[PDB]
Amino acid sequence: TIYHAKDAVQATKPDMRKPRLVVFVVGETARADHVSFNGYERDTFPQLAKIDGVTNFSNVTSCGTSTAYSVPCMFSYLGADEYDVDTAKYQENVLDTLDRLGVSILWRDNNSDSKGVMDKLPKAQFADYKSATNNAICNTNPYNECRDVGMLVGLDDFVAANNGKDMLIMLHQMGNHGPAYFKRYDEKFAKFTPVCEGNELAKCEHQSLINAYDNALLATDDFIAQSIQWLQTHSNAYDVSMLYVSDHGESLGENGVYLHGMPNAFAPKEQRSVPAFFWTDKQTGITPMATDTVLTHDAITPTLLKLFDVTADKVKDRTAFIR
Ligand SMILES: [Au+]
Repeated sequence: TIYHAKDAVQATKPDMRKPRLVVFVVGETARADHVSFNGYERDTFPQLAKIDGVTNFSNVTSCGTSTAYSVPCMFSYLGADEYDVDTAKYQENVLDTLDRLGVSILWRDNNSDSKGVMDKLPKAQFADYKSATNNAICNTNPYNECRDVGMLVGLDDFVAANNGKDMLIMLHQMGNHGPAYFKRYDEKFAKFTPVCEGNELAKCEHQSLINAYDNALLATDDFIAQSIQWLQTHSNAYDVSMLYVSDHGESLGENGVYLHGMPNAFAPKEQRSVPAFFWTDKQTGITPMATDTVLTHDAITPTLLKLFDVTADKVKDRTAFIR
């Protein structure tokens, strides 16, 4: 292991102040420009719109254009300019640090896996929610695909087992993963019709492709809202907050490009312009940065440290999503 934050210290501890409980939704394939709050023509986040204390960040650029590249970068100490995907798994990352400091780290995954981020931590702290052995919400559609909201079931059990400790829960979404956007949401979210249902996306009618994509965002709006509602059930005992950031965007036919994964050197803007949301309860004292702050995935690690009152010199200078 190559360390970067052996100096990290937690300035206040959960025996001397309210324990802190944070959900970090690690999003998938969502584009900033399809978010209502960023000026999109459709109301793709109706439920998040009803919740007080949500900040939408309108200028966030991902570290890369794929899950394998972006996800380790989101938790890295090195920042986009120095990040090396090929050695990321041997670097101390922000979850390693928080775990060393006693913060209970949980990682539930309805996407693939943590792309190496959790590899140094006990395997019991990672749970596969793509399978009904863990996920109780899979038989709600014709494909029997486990839904992101199932990652919230049994979270009370985890909180009860970590009573009084600081907790950081990562929920790795299936989200808007393509090509089969139409599979990504239950029928209650099929608001925009007709929808593309083919694997050759260039052969779908463009509007029908957009419709499937936007319906998948409605299901993610629901999942994020439900995550906040779950946190709210613990707000008297815990200082609760929710961070959402997508791993990358998506091309939807611009210049004949589909899906993602374009190398950064020529990646179109749509693959790197991602949404970010931050919610916190009024008791926590956490203050969001300005909604239009120029931000990147580099802001994630200092945000997670600040949420737990941790300082590490490697990122002391670094802009976060919060003050
Ligand atoms: Au991804």
